[PDB]
Amino acid sequence: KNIIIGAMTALITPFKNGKVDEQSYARLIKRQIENGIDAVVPVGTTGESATLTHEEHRTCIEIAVETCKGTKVKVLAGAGSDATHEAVGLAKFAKEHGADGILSVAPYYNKPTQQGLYEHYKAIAQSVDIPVLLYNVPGRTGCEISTDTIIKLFRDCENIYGVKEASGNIDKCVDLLAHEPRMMLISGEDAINYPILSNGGKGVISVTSNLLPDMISALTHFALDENYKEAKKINDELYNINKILFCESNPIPIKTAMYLAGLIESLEFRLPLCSPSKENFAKIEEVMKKYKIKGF
Amino acid sequence: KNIIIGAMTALITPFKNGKVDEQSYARLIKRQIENGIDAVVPVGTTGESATLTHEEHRTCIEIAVETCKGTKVKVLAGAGSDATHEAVGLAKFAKEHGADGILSVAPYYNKPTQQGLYEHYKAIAQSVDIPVLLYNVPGRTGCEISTDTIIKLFRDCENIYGVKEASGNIDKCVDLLAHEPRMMLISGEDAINYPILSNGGKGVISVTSNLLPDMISALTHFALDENYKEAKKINDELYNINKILFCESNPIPIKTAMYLAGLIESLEFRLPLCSPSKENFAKIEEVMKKYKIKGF
Ligand SMILES: NCCCC[C@@](N)(CC[C@](N)(CCCCN)C(=O)O)C(=O)O
Ligand SMILES: [Mg+2]
Ligand SMILES: [Mg+2]
Ligand SMILES: [Mg+2]
Ligand SMILES: [Mg+2]
Ligand SMILES: [Mg+2]
Repeated sequence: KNIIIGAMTALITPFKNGKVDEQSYARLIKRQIENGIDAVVPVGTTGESATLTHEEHRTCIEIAVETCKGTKVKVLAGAGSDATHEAVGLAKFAKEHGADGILSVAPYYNKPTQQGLYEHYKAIAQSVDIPVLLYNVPGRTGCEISTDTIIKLFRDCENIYGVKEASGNIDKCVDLLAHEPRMMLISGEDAINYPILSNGGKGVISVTSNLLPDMISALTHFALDENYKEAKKINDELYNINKILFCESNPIPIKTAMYLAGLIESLEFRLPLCSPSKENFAKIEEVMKKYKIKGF
Repeated sequence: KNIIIGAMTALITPFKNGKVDEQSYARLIKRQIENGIDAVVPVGTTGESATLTHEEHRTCIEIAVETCKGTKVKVLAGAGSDATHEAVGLAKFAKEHGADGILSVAPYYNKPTQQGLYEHYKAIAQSVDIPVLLYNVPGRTGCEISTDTIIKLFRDCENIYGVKEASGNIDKCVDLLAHEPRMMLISGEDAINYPILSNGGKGVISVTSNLLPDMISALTHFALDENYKEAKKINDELYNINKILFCESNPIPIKTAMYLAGLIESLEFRLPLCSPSKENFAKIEEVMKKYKIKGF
């Protein structure tokens, strides 16, 4: 299978006066490239995929593709939807506009059955010829792609090569790689990046790497090179920031931290997301002081 | 406050060859009217709001408004979204096209904070002058509108008049009505319609009433008159069908039952929803044989 693995960043989407700040978006991607990241994910959950229009979503994918061209950094485009026809349209767009692969979150809200999830992802994978990474995040979607469904999709659909797991369930990570060791398990939960990698996971799609791309990329590369002592050392050092970035729903804390570090111009969200509480604003700012934050 | 209460139906959306069957849709609404229902909810969760286009969503609202003219039956239009700008657009459409009020599900997937939920619903409520019913269903959205937030919205926004609770939490139902007895608590969980109504709830937005509108209507009107013996008897009789209609994710079982009763011509869903398993198809049919199902 063709694969996209390694240290990857779920890019925040900066806004200016209610619109996507496209110059800021490209500048932040260049900063990821300069700090060892292997791939970027435009317009995942961290990118406020829910509140972008379909046109803005496509613009962000195009910016990522253009900014990474000529570098060895890949674009794994966010393309998920709770409607299969919408996810297929996003998948086809990402393929036609030069993305290296797509990330596709399990349908939120409408709670498909396992049979429905299988048919959903099969429709997506058959619509393109680029790699497709499944994405399980039951705390947000209300459904879980079971281990059996993931493995069947991996074995039945050429392009489906692994899953981004954001479920806090290391038992399921063992289950997945014990029964299908050929798939690419990707960590979608920063605090447990190292445990997922040490069990044979092959990358991360990180929120924290927006702020600390050098540290997340180093953790991942230490682990892939089997230097577990050094990978665990960074995972341990990052625990405090990894947890504080979820003190309110992602991406409210990471955007707050990016603003506090001077990496984006304005702390702007699209409703229903909004600024953190004053208390959480202070906690994020306090935790950040312990870390060296790279500039541009 | 202007209110929409009583026995209400979360309408299924029938499809024919992948398009909304608009003739079937009107016929199903007329059947609800003739069987004692007080209001209909086009394109809620049960109506596959996630997989309709915005244009199809608007078409269904219009069919409902047209079909209810000249009757006592109100149209509480589904207008929720995980993006505030989309929810405001739907609210404004429902207002301008003659809906009596709107239902507005808590944002799914992006997990707004309580502050964000407050700002989301305040924007929606200020965009129209018709009644707004909040809708809480954490199992589907990944978030929940806390009691404090519901009550603050009820007290702060003239047209927010209550909440449809689908959370299986009768303690919260006591909490809501003990601290703000003026609000309209609406059951969004058929199995516990009678317990919610007997604690002072003022209506239901029902899945089961798609199939058994006369029974849900009678249960609700018995309860509203404090004829609790009769209301409980119907709630008890309905328990088996109420539970089997959730043996797979709603609306897969209710659409299956409507098809099994000849009330819709095709057992068609939009992916990622799909037909139930053969075993659940047979289980649904077996439970249906115990109930008296009205025709057209
Ligand atoms: N990634 C950019 C598009 C975002 C669109 C949407 N806000 C809504 C998607 C939708 N399927 C629209 C249905 C419209 C008719 N009700 C949904 O709200 O579920 C989402 O997927 O979260
Ligand atoms: Mg590299
Ligand atoms: Mg996605
Ligand atoms: Mg009227
Ligand atoms: Mg709604
Ligand atoms: Mg009667």
